[PDB]
Amino acid sequence: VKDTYTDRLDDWNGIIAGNQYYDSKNDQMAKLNQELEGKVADSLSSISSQADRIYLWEKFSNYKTSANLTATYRKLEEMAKQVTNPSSRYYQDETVVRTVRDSMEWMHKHVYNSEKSIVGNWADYEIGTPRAINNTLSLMKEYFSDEEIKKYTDVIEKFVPDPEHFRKTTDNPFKALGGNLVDMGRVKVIAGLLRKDDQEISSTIRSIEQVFKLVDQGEGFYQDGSYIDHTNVAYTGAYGNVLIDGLSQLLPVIQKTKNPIDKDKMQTMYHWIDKSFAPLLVNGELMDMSRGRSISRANSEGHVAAVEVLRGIHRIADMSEGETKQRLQSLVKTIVQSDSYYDVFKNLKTYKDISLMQSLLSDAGVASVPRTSYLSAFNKMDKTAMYNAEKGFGFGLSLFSSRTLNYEHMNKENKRGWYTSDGMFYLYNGDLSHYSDGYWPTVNPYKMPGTTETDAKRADSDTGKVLPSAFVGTSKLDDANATATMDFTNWNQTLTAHKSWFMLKDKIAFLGSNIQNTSTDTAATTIDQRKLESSNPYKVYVNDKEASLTEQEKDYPETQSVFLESSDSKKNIGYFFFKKSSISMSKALQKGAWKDINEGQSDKEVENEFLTISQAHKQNGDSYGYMLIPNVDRATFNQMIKELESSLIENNETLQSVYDAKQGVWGIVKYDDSVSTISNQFQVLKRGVYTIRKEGDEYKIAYYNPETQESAPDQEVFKKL
Repeated sequence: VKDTYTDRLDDWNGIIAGNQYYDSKNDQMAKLNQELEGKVADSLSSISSQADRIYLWEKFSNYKTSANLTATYRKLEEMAKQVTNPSSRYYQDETVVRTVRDSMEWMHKHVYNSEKSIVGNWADYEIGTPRAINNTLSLMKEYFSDEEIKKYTDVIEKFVPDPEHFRKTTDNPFKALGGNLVDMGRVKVIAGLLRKDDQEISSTIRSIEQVFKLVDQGEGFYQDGSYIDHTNVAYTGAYGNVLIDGLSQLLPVIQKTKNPIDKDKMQTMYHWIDKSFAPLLVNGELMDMSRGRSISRANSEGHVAAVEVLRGIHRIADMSEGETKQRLQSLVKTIVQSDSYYDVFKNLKTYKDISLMQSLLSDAGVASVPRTSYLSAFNKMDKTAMYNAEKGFGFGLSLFSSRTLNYEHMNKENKRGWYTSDGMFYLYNGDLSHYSDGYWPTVNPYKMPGTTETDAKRADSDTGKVLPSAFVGTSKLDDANATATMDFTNWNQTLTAHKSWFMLKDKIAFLGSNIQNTSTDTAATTIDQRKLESSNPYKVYVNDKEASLTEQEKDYPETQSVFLESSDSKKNIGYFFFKKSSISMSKALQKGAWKDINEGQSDKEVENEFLTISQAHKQNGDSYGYMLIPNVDRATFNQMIKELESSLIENNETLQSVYDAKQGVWGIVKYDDSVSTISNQFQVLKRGVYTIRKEGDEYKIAYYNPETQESAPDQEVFKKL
């Protein structure tokens, strides 16, 4: 029956497929059509028929495996997309129309109905499969009766009756928030339209509106830009993606129902984009420290994941107007144009998304100016993101605390993420491919860059933990300078370190003190583990003399510096040791498979070459201290290290500080309330984290107490001499 419900479903069809916008002469659209043609062809050539089978497809045959339900129904959705595309060879095809109709009947009566209970993963029963059923019926609504559409969606109402909770039919239901709550909208708003049910529609939209509230605690978006999901995990870059991606699809539909959402409510979306999402996007890549277990998915490396966010932003731009529209258009445009590695179109999966992106990129009225420098201290999820526009590098610092989980191993994904928040750092430079092309299955998980660890073996079956200490956090002065610390204890309470970081515009100092080990395992800090490009080799220098690295580790006692020199200065990396230090280095081919870190991924062997730099800590009370200096040439690095000769102020069990004399900026971490006199110029008075600038006779002060999560009046913490 044609009415306002099907008008809304027409709009939905325009969003999830966009056949109305298809143009055979548009090369990018023709590529997506060909992909869908091939998928439908494969499905049709593969499908079982004859004598009411045991499965529809063999590759998805075991219905105790819940992923097989969703993958099966997603194949029917693909058929529904093509049967309604005038340019498809399957347009109005009699076999395809009957295949979809009769495939829905077979699954309904044999596999997935109201009489069933969840077996395997609840998310397939309540999200993945219902989304696929909804979209199939919406696209093919002119081939089904209203009674059939009700019949085929009754199962969705059995598993998901309550728009405020998931797992309703289990013995442990949970409250829907965040990305999962947006998915509640894609399930129940669309099912509600298909079944012409006003109460489902209105109740679901009301439930979704809690997504616009910033939170002080628990799951959701925070004022400082952090996003928490799964109780206590930093998650902007996977669950936050689902939130923005899904919500931006639903909103044009919701706003034309009888229950639209107040514009005042939706204003929070622009906060998310500017405060939460944008800082995590560097040269088209979404920072892995925000993506939880999704790093272990071969098809979702960081440039691919970023497109989920970017397509969400671009849809929000399209529903906005004036200066808000223009500025969001400009954000997407500059990010896409900065990405020389990944083709954004490879993850634009509907015709309207392709069309929107094309219009944006060719519209000379939309500005595309390189993004400026920024530094975001996401203290409410224990991450920090930094970007220098002058020199062209990003830096991410991945921590955890008593408030957050270190890593997520769940659903057999991310089995070796053990050390990815133990003070792991990321450097984003002119190698845009660095954390892609199989980084995650080939990196040595025992040597995550920045981390201080023993060499004890770890079990894949382990799960994450919180840190004993609350003394973890970042004090930000401005968009170029900040200081961080982490009162680190390792997973089995055999090793400690006071680890601190001094972000000083164009360089980052790494200081560690109080390094102790009560195990018989050996302790070391990984200075770096950098994935190489065979097309762009590094020439390595130690103390400014060329070194030949091998697979076998070589020791370099009395090292003042290491320099990794590329043909491209924007890939150069220097390490300056404040005090001569004993390090070791190697260059080696490392092999692995995605299946090693995620059971559901391919067992195909992958390999990459890595350069590893490490510093052993054989004695209690040990220390490290060095400056990472990216994106300068060798002569400039050599000059800078002379400038920085006396930049280390202190690195002991109670006080760590570095001074940048060129800027007039100090970073300081105090572990106690003693009076600390600094550079014969001022005193700092309280346990906590500081970044201070001198401008003539005045001081600008940024103090943070990580444990109480508060700053403090200047006079409590600072005294001029």
